[PDB]
Parts: sequence; structure tokens; C-alpha cells
Amino acid sequence: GSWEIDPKDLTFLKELGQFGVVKYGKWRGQYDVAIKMIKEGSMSEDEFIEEAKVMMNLSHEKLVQLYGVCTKQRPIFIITEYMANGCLLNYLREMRHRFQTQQLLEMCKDVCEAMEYLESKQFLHRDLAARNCLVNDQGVVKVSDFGLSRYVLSKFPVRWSPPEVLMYSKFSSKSDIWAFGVLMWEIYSLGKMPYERFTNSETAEHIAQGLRLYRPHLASEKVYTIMYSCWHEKADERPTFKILLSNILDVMDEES
Ligand SMILES: C=CC(=O)N[C@H]1CCN(c2ccc(C(N)=O)c(Oc3ccc(Oc4ccccc4)cc3)n2)C1
Repeated sequence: GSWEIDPKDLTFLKELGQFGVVKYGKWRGQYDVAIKMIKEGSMSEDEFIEEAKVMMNLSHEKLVQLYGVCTKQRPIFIITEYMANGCLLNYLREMRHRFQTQQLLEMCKDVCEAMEYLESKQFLHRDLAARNCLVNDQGVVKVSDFGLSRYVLSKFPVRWSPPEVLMYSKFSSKSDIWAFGVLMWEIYSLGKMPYERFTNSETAEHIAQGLRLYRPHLASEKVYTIMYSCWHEKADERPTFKILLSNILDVMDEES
């Protein structure tokens, strides 16, 4: 299989972190990889295997590169590039990095470039959040687990969902745009949980009454305008990822 990796070619070396376990390893004793082993029973494997073919064709510098899958096993393995600094959410929470706001904005831009590419290929992420982004050895943020929620068999991403998703299950590019605004908020808040005082239940009720996430102190007024634009009540009034990207570039230039 063009999408098919022989598990014999994989050496397991260290552990890295519901879906199952990830391990760091080498392919042909030579190439760094991460190996997510899918917990048996947790996933719709045949559907996933068909989708993997499409995912295999997705290629972008800011998207985590899939190398293949091990099918014909139990559990299946998903093989990607190794991202040394692990998940974005944890990275943000390590206060030792002492990020400059220019570094936070670059994280936003990395993700927005990935999401712009997905949007140009009509591919919906469907669970975009800092927990599902990864960070490489150079501090580059990349989008991970794209589309994966479709195959997983009170744990729903309420805090990253627009009102039409919460009320009617209307997913669209514009529900990814909402989630992206919430990811900018996570970044500027250095990894706080969105609506940090509320339960999921309260968050839904508050979103329906028009509540929005407050401006994190590290966000400039112009950066807040951007994430705020992602949360219009009317989906059609939210920007595209292409517009978000140009806005993020403008701010980078103005706040250089
Ligand atoms: C913040 C929460 C947390 O602890 N998350 C932990 C759980 C994932 N963990 C990691 C850590 C490092 C890596 C790494 N590449 O080096 C990693 O690789 C993955 C991630 C997803 C994946 O499956 C895919 C499905 C669809 C599209 C693309 C990939 C396959 C490999 N996963 C951290």
C-alpha cells in the first residue's frame, strides 16, 4: 500500500503521551517518527483506513506530516513526523519559556496557514484546539489530528464550538473559524481553559446569551479584534482563513 507501513520497519524507543498511546521511534533504524497505537475497539478502522488515503495527499509545512498507517494489525498504527516539543497546550503552560507576544502571534500564524490550506482543499478539521496542535524542535506549531474525530466510536468540544453547532450540529468551515478564534485565545492566555470558571453546560448557555471570551492581557487590541471576529453570531459574517491570515500578517508588521 502507498499508505502502508510495515510495522517490522518500526523501532519503539520512548513513550510520548482515550485514542491510545504515542511513542517515539525510528523507521528503518534511521528516521525519527511518532507512533500512535490505536486502542483496540476505539475507532472506526475501515472508514479511517479509506480516509487515510485522502489524508496522505494533504501536504503542508504547518500540517503534521502523516507517513502512513499499519493496517492488517490490532491495533492500527498511525505514523507521523516527530514533534519534539509535544502538544501546544502543554508548551504554552510552561511558564519558563517567557514568550514574547511576537512568538505567540507566530504560533497563531503557523496554525492559520495550516487551516488556510485545509480550507483550500475543502477539508474540515472539526476539533481544532491547542490540545490537537504540536510543536517541533524549532518551535514551529503544526496542526494535528485533522478530521480524526469522525472515526472515534460529555467529552464533546463544547468550549470550541459556535452556537449553530451547540444548538443544531451544523458543522462548516465557519465552525473551524470559531474554534480558531478560541485557539488564539488559548495561546494569548498561555494555555488557560476557555471559560475557565464555567462547566460545559454553563458555557453553552452563556454563548447563546451572547457572552464571549474576554481579551487576554497579552493580546493587543488589534489581536483581540482578530480572535473576536471569529465569534460572530452569524456564521456567514465570520472571516475565512485567508482573511484571518492577512489580518495576522498586518499585525505582525505593525507590532514588529
Ligand atoms: C495536549 C494533549 C496531549 O498530551 N496530547 C498527546 C497525544 C498526542 N501526543 C503526541 C505527542 C507527540 C507527537 C509527535 N508527532 O511527535 C504525536 O504525534 C501524533 C499525533 C497524532 C497522530 O494521529 C493523527 C491523526 C490524524 C492526523 C494526524 C495525526 C499521530 C501522531 N502525538 C501528545
